[PDB]
Amino acid sequence: NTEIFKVRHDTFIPALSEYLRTNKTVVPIKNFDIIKTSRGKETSPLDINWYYTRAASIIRKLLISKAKNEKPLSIVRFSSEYGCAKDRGNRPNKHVRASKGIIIKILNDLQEKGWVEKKENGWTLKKEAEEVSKQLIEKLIN
Amino acid sequence: SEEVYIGEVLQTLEKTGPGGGLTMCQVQLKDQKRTLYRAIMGPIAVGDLVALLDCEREHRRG
Amino acid sequence: LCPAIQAEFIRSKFEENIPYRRSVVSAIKNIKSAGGQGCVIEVSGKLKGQRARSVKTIDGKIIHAGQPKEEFMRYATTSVLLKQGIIGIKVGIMLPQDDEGIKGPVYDMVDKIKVLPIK
Amino acid sequence: VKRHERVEDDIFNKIVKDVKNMRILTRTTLSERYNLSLNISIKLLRFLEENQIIKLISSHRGSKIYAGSKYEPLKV
Amino acid sequence: SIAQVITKGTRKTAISKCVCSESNEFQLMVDNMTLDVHHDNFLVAKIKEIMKIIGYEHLENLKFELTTRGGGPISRAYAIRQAFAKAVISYFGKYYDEQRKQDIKEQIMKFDRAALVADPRRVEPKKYGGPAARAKYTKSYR
Amino acid sequence: MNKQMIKYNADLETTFTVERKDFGRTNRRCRACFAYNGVIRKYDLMICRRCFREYAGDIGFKIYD
Amino acid sequence: INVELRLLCSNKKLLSDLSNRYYNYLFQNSPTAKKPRVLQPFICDVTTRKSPCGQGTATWSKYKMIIHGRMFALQMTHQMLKDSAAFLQNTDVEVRLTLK
Amino acid sequence: GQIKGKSVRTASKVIVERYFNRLTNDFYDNRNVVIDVAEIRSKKLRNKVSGCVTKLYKR
Amino acid sequence: TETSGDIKLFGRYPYTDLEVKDITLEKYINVASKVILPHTSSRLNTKKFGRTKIPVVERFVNAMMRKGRNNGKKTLAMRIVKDAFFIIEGVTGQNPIQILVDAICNSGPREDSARIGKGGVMKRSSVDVSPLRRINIAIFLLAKGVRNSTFKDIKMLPEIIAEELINAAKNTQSSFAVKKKEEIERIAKSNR
RNA sequence: ACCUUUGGGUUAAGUCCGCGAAGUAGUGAGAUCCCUAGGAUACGAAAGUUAUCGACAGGUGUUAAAAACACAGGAAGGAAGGGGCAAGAACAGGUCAGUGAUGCCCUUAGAUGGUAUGGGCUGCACGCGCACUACAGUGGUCACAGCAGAAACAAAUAGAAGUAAAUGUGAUCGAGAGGGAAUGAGCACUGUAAUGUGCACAGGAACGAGGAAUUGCUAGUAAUCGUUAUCUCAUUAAGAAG
Ligand SMILES: [K+]
Ligand SMILES: [K+]
Ligand SMILES: [Mg+2]
Ligand SMILES: [Mg+2]
Ligand SMILES: [Mg+2]
Ligand SMILES: [Mg+2]
Ligand SMILES: [Mg+2]
Ligand SMILES: [Mg+2]
Ligand SMILES: [Mg+2]
Ligand SMILES: [Mg+2]
Ligand SMILES: [Mg+2]
Ligand SMILES: [Zn+2]
Repeated sequence: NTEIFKVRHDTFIPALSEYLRTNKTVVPIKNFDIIKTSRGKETSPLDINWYYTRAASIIRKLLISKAKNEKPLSIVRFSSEYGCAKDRGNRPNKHVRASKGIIIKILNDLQEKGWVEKKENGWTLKKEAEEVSKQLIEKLIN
Repeated sequence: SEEVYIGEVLQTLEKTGPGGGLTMCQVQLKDQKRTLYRAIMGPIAVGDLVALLDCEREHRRG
Repeated sequence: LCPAIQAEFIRSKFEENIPYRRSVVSAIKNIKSAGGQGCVIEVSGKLKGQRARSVKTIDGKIIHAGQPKEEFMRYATTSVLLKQGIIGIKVGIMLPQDDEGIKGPVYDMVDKIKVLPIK
Repeated sequence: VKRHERVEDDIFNKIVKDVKNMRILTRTTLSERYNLSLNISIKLLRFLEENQIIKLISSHRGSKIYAGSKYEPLKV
Repeated sequence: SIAQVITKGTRKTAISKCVCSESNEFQLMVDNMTLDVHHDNFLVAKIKEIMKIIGYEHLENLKFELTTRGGGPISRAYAIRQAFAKAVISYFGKYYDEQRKQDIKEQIMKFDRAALVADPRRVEPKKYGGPAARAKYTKSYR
Repeated sequence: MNKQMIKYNADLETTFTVERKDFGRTNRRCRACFAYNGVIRKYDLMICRRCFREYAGDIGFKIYD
Repeated sequence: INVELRLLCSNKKLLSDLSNRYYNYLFQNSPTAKKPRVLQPFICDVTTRKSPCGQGTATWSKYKMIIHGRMFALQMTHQMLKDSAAFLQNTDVEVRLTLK
Repeated sequence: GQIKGKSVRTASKVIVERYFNRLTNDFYDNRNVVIDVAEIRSKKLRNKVSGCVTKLYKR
Repeated sequence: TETSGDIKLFGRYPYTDLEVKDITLEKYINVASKVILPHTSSRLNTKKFGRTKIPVVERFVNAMMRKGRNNGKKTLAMRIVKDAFFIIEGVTGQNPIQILVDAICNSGPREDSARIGKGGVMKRSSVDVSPLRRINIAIFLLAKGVRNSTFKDIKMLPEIIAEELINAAKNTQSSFAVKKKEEIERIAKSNR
């Protein structure tokens, strides 16, 4: 069954984030404490653990993609998902992508842990990454 | 002070005033013999009830 | 029924140095005799002096508006060079209705009503 | 005079005595009756709602509303 | 085969499809989420509104899945509400006596005709010489 | 024509060749009238907006709506 | 066995006549005959100002050319394909073939 | 601004003057009669004519 | 979630036993139509008295989508009024709905000033307002008072809504809307 | 010379109904055409598409005709909504810098003809027209979701074109933490050539809702919010056209 849809996103993304950090499965980019997520953003994130909320939300994008049986997700797709409206002085605001470097690092970390497999046209889940999510949800709803 | 008379509109006659904003109307008071002619400015339907401040001031032109 | 022929009959007569009036009158007769239900002819330029003008002629029925203009109306334009300048010629012809579809449309105009006779 | 960035002991004491018998109370009341800034009206109000001295009755987006000891709702 | 009907509901450029089926229990899913999990409350309010003018005993022993594409967040909720409304009437006409269909239809028609008929309203095309459908660019004199 | 230019490296002794890219108005002249302005380049037409409107009905374009 | 014949044309009346003619031919041979499939028309368009200079109220026109199309998918033997292809000439309609 | 006009009215009067034995109160009957008795190509015009014929008949 | 009963406003408020309490207004104030959320798309504006059939709190949220920048933000308006009803229900102790009804009743001016003179100069005179116009002006004034009050003041907007509506229902001088109703009626009388 | 005759009702329209020294056919209006909304018995085995059909002031109530309104059923109700086509006459209205369309005057190897390398068209005391961001809290910032018109997206470890945005929930900030103008030393991209564009860091101007005046807009309209496999286009949109 499509088990992921049974719980609310603003409870799931915070929940997994702790399981990640307590096992260090993803490691921060150099200068994560001062870098911005996009050229469209005004200031760096207010939470020091923003890198882990990215990791938690990336696995959610992949779980729902797997649930709906879509084509595999690309680095471009993820960059447009996290995009925003950039401020340009005296000109209309304009839609701009997220920066790729963060996303590339997360996907390469998850590859080394065996959580994400690279296909010829995108990235895909693996059995361990599915089962972690399954066993979390089964407690979390109860 | 809050004196008031309630009156029932029986007829409408003429669109009136600069730009045609008002309507000449015939009104009968609910608890007196008096029947008046008045100008009213909102949309009005026959059989409406309107609240007047005077029972005497009149628009004789009718 | 071909406006592109008649306009070249007109253009010829200008070079033959014949009055526009006589030339146009002849053209209209040819168009009507061949069965056209009407036509329009306009000549424009330095036609009778230093001040330019245009002269327009109408005969019979001509349609200007809507889809019935695209199926019944035919047009041509040409110009003749003379010592004083260029004179422009416009011709338009309204085709006859034709039940075999050779000379013009099979179906008559969309707005015409005809009521059948009784036995 | 400008607003303040502490709730000193004697302001704290009298606020407890004042919050009972008040009905609906909100961020502004603490900041417009007493001299506290918005950033210290939030923190004190959140504290009293953990202590069961007040009770929260709405929290939709940032708009947040509370009730004291002489509140009473409608009845069917 | 299991008793079923299918209906379609439209608002602006949003289109929705509802499938309705026999069940031991009342069940409703939208975007694969139940009413107690779904992330937009305007949708949930518009669903529970129509579910109360129809009697609860008329929605008993029945299951629903709603899918939708196009339009935007407010328009899709009304599109979904029409698709849901037409399913119950369709099922009653096909699988029960026709008097109960007529009874239910009087109640919905008394409440809101736009629950069973679609608004033919759409955006008007832009013309030249103005920013939008009717507004003109600014004329000047001196 | 794709023209070519010589250029020297920093030594001012070794030479290499580079190609000039065809861009701008210089090769996109109107096919009816040689004009450089208002050329419609879509659908591999290369015809100016003045010339287009007189020939459009011969090509087969129509104003439906 | 199978053939798919694309009749492509920038005139509607012609394509309607030629398809009716070919449909009649199909039903007269009676190989379990069927209608053509009406395809999504290709539409190429241009938008331009009317005046040859800057003067006046800027008025604009949209010209669009429509390429209609109809597909027949059909069952025939190779002789009947070779012989019937004699039908597919002297048309303003352009005609194309696919086979398996 | 829904006025039948001179073409429609002329045709309608010719119809009632000659087919009165075939018409009734009903628009749907009257339209079947004009679809037979007349050559009206435009869909909008045959509705205008049949509507005008019913009104004349009842007068 | 919260309830499985009958339809209540915001799922909270009773929606019954409601009185207008001015016979001049009766037909023009819809407190009949049971709706869970003050939102409808019902297309009545294209009709002769269809804007008088729209429900009361609906008319009241529409009044908030103003000052230019807030055009179209109808969700925001609902969020705002929801909170105000909590403040009011608490403060007053009665169905927020009867506060809103009484605010309208008091805040509409009964007599007004207008140009009457046709066949000459236009001379101003008093005139008498219809039922429908009277309520249209009431909403306008209640809204305008709220907007301008909040502009550069530290207080929260839902709180200002509760301040004005109570006072208006109670006919106090404290209401911006009530004061301006007195002004219009005094000037009308001056030109009588 | 010229007029076709008494100016009463109706429509958007000499559109029509009355009445007449006038009467008959036409152009213009309407009809037709194109798009948007409803409709398989056709086609397909994929789940859609297209459709010669459907509305006529037709029904009831309003006591000459033509008409209009108020209800009612109906996908759709008063030109169904929106475009497109579109009389006669005019104007010394605009364009010879669109044209191997063109009369006449002028120049024509020291060219007013071509070509090449550079510079200007982009200069700045100042008066005007049209647009774009604003003056905050019905706000700012962080993160998370999530939805178009439909379907095209090598790779990228700070960052250096792309598949919405308003918006939804939680935090935060607290009354010039609103605002981004002039400017510094940099880091890349397009190009034959930067003067053009992108990016990071500093810097932080006026402006606290606008005098006399003035411009559009009646419903999916105005206003708000983004987007162009549309046009310009090597690179450039604060412009049009969707
Ligand atoms: K001319
Ligand atoms: K202008
Ligand atoms: Mg900003
Ligand atoms: Mg015509
Ligand atoms: Mg007109
Ligand atoms: Mg006559
Ligand atoms: Mg027309
Ligand atoms: Mg001139
Ligand atoms: Mg210049
Ligand atoms: Mg700032
Ligand atoms: Mg330009
Ligand atoms: Zn050209």
